[PDB]
Amino acid sequence: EPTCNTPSNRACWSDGFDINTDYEVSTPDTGVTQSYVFNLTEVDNWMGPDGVVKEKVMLINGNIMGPNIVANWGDTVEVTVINNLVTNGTSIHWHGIHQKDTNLHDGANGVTECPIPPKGGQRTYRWRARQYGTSWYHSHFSAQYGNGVVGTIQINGPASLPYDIDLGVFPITDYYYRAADDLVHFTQNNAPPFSDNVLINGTAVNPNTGEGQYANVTLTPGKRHRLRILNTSTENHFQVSLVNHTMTVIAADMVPVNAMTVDSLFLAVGQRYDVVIDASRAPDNYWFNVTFGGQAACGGSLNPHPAAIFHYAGAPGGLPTDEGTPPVDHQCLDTLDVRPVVPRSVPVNSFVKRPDNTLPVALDLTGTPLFVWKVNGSDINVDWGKPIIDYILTGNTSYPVSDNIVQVDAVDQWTYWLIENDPEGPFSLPHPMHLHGHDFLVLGRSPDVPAASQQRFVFDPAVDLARLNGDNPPRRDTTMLPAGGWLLLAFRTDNPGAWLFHCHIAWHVSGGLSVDFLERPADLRQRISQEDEDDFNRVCDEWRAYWPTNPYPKIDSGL
Ligand SMILES: *[C@@H]1O[C@H](CO)[C@@H](O[C@@H]2O[C@H](CO)[C@@H](O[C@@H]3O[C@H](CO[C@H]4O[C@H](CO[C@@H]5O[C@H](CO)[C@@H](O)[C@H](O)[C@@H]5O)[C@@H](O)[C@H](O[C@H]5O[C@H](CO)[C@@H](O)[C@H](O)[C@@H]5O)[C@@H]4O)[C@@H](O)[C@H](O[C@H]4O[C@H](CO)[C@@H](O)[C@H](O)[C@@H]4O)[C@@H]3O)[C@H](O)[C@H]2NC(C)=O)[C@H](O)[C@H]1NC(C)=O
Ligand SMILES: *[C@@H]1O[C@H](CO)[C@@H](O[C@@H]2O[C@H](CO)[C@@H](O[C@@H]3O[C@H](CO)[C@@H](O)[C@H](O[C@H]4O[C@H](CO)[C@@H](O)[C@H](O)[C@@H]4O[C@H]4O[C@H](CO)[C@@H](O)[C@H](O)[C@@H]4O)[C@@H]3O)[C@H](O)[C@H]2NC(C)=O)[C@H](O)[C@H]1NC(C)=O
Ligand SMILES: *[C@@H]1O[C@H](CO)[C@@H](O[C@@H]2O[C@H](CO)[C@@H](O[C@@H]3O[C@H](CO)[C@@H](O)[C@H](O)[C@@H]3O)[C@H](O)[C@H]2NC(C)=O)[C@H](O)[C@H]1NC(C)=O
Ligand SMILES: *[C@@H]1O[C@H](CO)[C@@H](O[C@@H]2O[C@H](CO)[C@@H](O)[C@H](O)[C@H]2NC(C)=O)[C@H](O)[C@H]1NC(C)=O
Ligand SMILES: *[C@@H]1O[C@H](CO)[C@@H](O[C@@H]2O[C@H](CO)[C@@H](O)[C@H](O)[C@H]2NC(C)=O)[C@H](O)[C@H]1NC(C)=O
Ligand SMILES: *[C@@H]1O[C@H](CO)[C@@H](O)[C@H](O)[C@H]1NC(C)=O
Ligand SMILES: *[C@@H]1O[C@H](CO)[C@@H](O)[C@H](O)[C@H]1NC(C)=O
Ligand SMILES: [Cl-]
Ligand SMILES: [Cu+2]
Ligand SMILES: [Cu+2]
Ligand SMILES: [Cu+2]
Ligand SMILES: [Cu+2]
Repeated sequence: EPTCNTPSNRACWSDGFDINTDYEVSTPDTGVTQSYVFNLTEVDNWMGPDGVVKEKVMLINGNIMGPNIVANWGDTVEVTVINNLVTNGTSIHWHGIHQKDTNLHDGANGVTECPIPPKGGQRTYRWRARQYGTSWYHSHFSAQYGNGVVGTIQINGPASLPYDIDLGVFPITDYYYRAADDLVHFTQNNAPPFSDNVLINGTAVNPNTGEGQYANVTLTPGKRHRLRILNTSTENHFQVSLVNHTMTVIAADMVPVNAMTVDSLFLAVGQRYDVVIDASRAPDNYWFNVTFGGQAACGGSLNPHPAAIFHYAGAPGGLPTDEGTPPVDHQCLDTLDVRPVVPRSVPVNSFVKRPDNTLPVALDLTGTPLFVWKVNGSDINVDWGKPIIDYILTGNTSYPVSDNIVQVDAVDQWTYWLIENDPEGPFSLPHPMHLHGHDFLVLGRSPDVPAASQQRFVFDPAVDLARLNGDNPPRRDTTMLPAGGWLLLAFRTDNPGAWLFHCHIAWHVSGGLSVDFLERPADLRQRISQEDEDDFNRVCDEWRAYWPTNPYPKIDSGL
């Protein structure tokens, strides 16, 4: 753990480990393990934080969110998940945790494991904390995490800027009264709805009844505070800001970045931002605002002004008085100005669009249901009863077309992927793309234009090769795919396994927007221990025995 990490020197951690250490290839071994136990229950007619009683929710240990995972850079995190839901199977994915050589602990049901059966099923996840920062976890059993199976992850380590207080996690999520399975069914033939409310750190005031309450953050006058903001929504994409205050980003997702002071921030579904706010203003109460932009192209809420209160220690304690000015419209796009502390460099002068490096996203309105998302001609649909890893363990290469298997044999090399966002269809929407097992490099994207303008673009070397940047570009696990445009990413094949690459909007991945990167399959088998294998077969045997008795059918892709 830490020894030299002080308020005025956060760059220091322990001998041989600091903010400049390449955390991707060097990990401190503390020999320490942090354990947790997740009890999943299905609660009917549960009263929410704003006053409304939801029809049904799924909770980890009876709370709106699971427990905050907390550990030090280099420790081992272990979580026993006991599934006490009535019918649903379940899987907990650790969003942001690359799972280096531990693919079978990724929590991607139908891909790296069968779901943990209901009514008592259990399985223990175990992974090493090889990266420090802020992340989160959630179910991957369809849109289940929309009912409550979600929580945060805080792995301590160095920082690119000194600060006095670490305020901790600050999850911002959209909140719907209807249940995930109902919304999934609804979104298969209807446009997605606005969120009934937006929760800031678990709470919110009902805009109709006045019930509920504002999240209350207390700043220590004169001190610099670290705030870890996350967006754990199923659809809503946010914009945040603090009246009369700026924010200095020091981390994008779980990647530390050079200090970048901003006025507001756009956070896509699944993104995080570690910021340092300085209590240098007059003691008072200020509004922390959540606003939307991009003309509803990436979300909207029925609560016109979701917000929290930042109270200065010592000032009166009422509601803030200054409503402030609306932040700039970020047009459903994240900033590409972030520069990671630990650099990366990849050539882009030699890129060339090809069928095997291009992933065309399309919306198919000709079949059933109405809204079906496809990538390279197919809507993904995994088999909960026979994940891809089972094929790997049985020398079976007959992968069904539905699994959208994109095999990458390259050994520890940079791979380039151009994702095209339905440039030829009726209409295109912004899509937050996310990759399991790695942090990709955002080499570039189509020109920034209003998200609703419906302008289209198609990669054109004559103009775009000049727009690409491979000189330490933003590195992270989630970034925005411009509406009607394209996006060029890159990730190094340093981690054998089956990795999902999907859109994090629940409604979409559910509808099929996803592929499965089968990375270095030949090296994969040799690296799966007898234990992960046996337990894999164990959980799969229990799930296969259960399924036939399930009273419900699988309605979507299962992801
Ligand atoms: C994991 O665990 C989950 C929790 O139990 C579980 O979810 C439940 O799944 C079951 C089965 O899939 C669901 O029940 C089915 O729901 C079907 C759809 O009903 C809902 O939508 C109706 C219309 O909504 C849309 O409307 C637009 C237009 O406006 C259309 O374009 C769109 O296509 C949709 O039609 C709506 O009328 C329903 O309202 C009722 O239910 C809701 C939710 O319970 C409630 O709030 C309302 O007040 C009202 O009671 C729903 O919103 C429905 O078609 C099914 O019924 C048909 O099929 C059965 C069997 O085939 C047949 O007997 C019937 O006669 C009928 O033909 C059925 O009711 C249930 O809603 C889910 N519960 C929740 C809370 O999410 C998961 O299934 C489980 N996962 C797995 C894999 O096990
Ligand atoms: C950050 O979050 C906080 C907390 O949620 C936000 O604070 C709220 O801010 C809104 C203002 O947008 C405020 O609502 C007003 O309350 C007044 C109470 O009397 C109303 O008079 C006022 O109504 C007018 O504005 C509405 C638009 O919001 C119109 O729909 C309505 O028709 C009214 O319009 C009149 O005035 C305009 C110009 O002034 C004129 O053109 C029209 O013809 C008409 O005459 C609002 O309802 C809440 O009271 C605030 N909540 C609290 C507890 O303070 C804050 O806005 C957020 N800040 C940012 C930057 O997002
Ligand atoms: C948000 O949380 C903060 C932190 O607890 C709350 O601040 C506290 O507010 C109360 C009053 O609202 C303060 O107490 C008051 O102090 C005055 C001065 O001594 C006294 O005259 C009053 O009778 C009362 O005791 C308290 O000091 C203050 N805490 C600090 C250290 O700032 C705030 O009220 C919360 N806001 C909301 C909307 O709930
Ligand atoms: C998308 O699917 C197409 C099949 O239609 C794949 O394209 C083929 O790729 C192989 C290997 O590079 C080539 O030999 C064929 O000539 C390609 N066919 C076409 C359409 O020209 C493509 O690889 C898939 N893309 C991804 C990344 O999965
Ligand atoms: C490889 O995996 C496939 C799954 O895609 C297996 O195919 C199934 O085999 C059973 C027979 O035991 C049939 O009842 C199913 O209908 C088959 N489904 C498909 C998709 O064909 C296959 O048996 C496995 N065997 C290999 C190739 O090793
Ligand atoms: C989970 O919690 C519920 C109630 O909170 C309890 O009934 C059940 O026995 C618990 N399951 C386990 C094994 O923890
Ligand atoms: C979020 O809420 C928890 C308890 O509900 C609190 O301990 C934490 O400090 C809050 N986050 C911040 C930084 O306000
Ligand atoms: Cl991930
Ligand atoms: Cu995620
Ligand atoms: Cu993930
Ligand atoms: Cu999407
Ligand atoms: Cu995922």
